[PDB]
Amino acid sequence: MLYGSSISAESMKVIAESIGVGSLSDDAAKELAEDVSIKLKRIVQDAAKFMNHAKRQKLSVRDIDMSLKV
Amino acid sequence: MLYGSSISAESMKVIAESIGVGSLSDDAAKELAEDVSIKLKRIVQDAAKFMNHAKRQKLSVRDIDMSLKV
Amino acid sequence: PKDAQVIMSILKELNVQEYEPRVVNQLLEFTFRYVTSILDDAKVYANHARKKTIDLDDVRLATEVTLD
Amino acid sequence: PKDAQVIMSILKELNVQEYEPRVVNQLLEFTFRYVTSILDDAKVYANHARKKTIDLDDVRLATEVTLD
Ligand SMILES: [Zn+2]
Ligand SMILES: [Zn+2]
Ligand SMILES: [Zn+2]
Ligand SMILES: [Zn+2]
Ligand SMILES: [Zn+2]
Ligand SMILES: [Zn+2]
Ligand SMILES: [Zn+2]
Ligand SMILES: [Zn+2]
Ligand SMILES: [Zn+2]
Ligand SMILES: [Zn+2]
Ligand SMILES: [Zn+2]
Ligand SMILES: [Zn+2]
Repeated sequence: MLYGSSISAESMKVIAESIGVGSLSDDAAKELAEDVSIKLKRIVQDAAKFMNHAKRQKLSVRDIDMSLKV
Repeated sequence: MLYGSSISAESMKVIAESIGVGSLSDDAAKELAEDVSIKLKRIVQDAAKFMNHAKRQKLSVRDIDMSLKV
Repeated sequence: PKDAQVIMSILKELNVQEYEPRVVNQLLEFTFRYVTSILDDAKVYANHARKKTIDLDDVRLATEVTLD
Repeated sequence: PKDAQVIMSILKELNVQEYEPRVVNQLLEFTFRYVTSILDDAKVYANHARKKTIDLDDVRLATEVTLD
């Protein structure tokens, strides 16, 4: 499915407990871990586009905020 | 249920057709008409509170925008 | 026109004796936006239930999930 | 720590060689926000289905209704 790195399905379980929604089925946690990883790559990619559009080479929190808006 | 005026269940049907979601059951349209009417009264009430807080007596589109934000 | 009248009646009932005319327009737009938003989600629920007509339960869930 | 590493690896894999340290923090916060948002809705679906455990279908619907 996904190339590169991705958040573990185990991390989804920890988050679920921290908010009190109970247990997650393994397929549900895997789907979410995959989905959030896809979202993370999109956010970083768009942020890097903003950074470059501004002729910078170091990603800033401002680039991430702009990306989260889009 | 509601005192005062309220949007008709019939109006919900027209809106449904305009967006292509198909037909609504009568109970679904009635619920929505009631719910939106409750929302309208809340928006107007908060807007009038903003208006008064500003010592004005005529409700403005600006008061409505502020209310929609809350 | 029918809905505009309801909105004008709500304004009067809530003791808003004077208002800019466009407030009614704004409120009609809100009405449309709110109803379409709820119906748009309700349609998905109806779809997943394999139904052709949106029902009360669909509207209730859409409303509940998009706050309350 | 485990998740921070994944985020650092994603940054490198997408050719972001340099970044302010807090970007990782921001991304961990986003991760939490996104997952909690989807799970919060999925829980309602699980509830209405009279289930104790959130399943794939619940996550899929939550994701679909909160855009895609
Ligand atoms: Zn998914
Ligand atoms: Zn790139
Ligand atoms: Zn900075
Ligand atoms: Zn309702
Ligand atoms: Zn009042
Ligand atoms: Zn004005
Ligand atoms: Zn679907
Ligand atoms: Zn019904
Ligand atoms: Zn149903
Ligand atoms: Zn419920
Ligand atoms: Zn499953
Ligand atoms: Zn299920």
